[PDB]
Amino acid sequence: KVFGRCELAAAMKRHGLDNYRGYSLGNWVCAAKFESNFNTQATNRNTDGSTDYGILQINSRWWCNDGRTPGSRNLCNIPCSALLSSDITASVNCAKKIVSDGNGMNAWVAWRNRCKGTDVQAWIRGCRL
Ligand SMILES: [Cl-]
Repeated sequence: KVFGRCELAAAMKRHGLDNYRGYSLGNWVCAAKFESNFNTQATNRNTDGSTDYGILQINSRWWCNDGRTPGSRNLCNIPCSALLSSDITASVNCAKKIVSDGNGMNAWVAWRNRCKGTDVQAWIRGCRL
């Protein structure tokens, strides 16, 4: 599923991401835009052989099991394919664990490089929330 901008914002808000650990909703929508272009089916392979999955590009090196990243962890306790669902519940619940781990949203490279320190409220402007 390729989300619309406001559609995703409303889904994220419903799942408790707005101001989660101090990160306003705009931060999450911006991250998803630049990580996956709002596409739940996005995958990208990393140099180390791990793979990033889904709308928030969660990495199989630490967070999910894909059966092909030897010596990796599965901290969210889910198969990586669960992160590709049109239902964002699994991605959100795992993201909540990631952002709580001490490094905040800096875990997401595209957030650090393209959202951090910008006017992120622009990403939810005009949305019925
Ligand atoms: Cl933080």
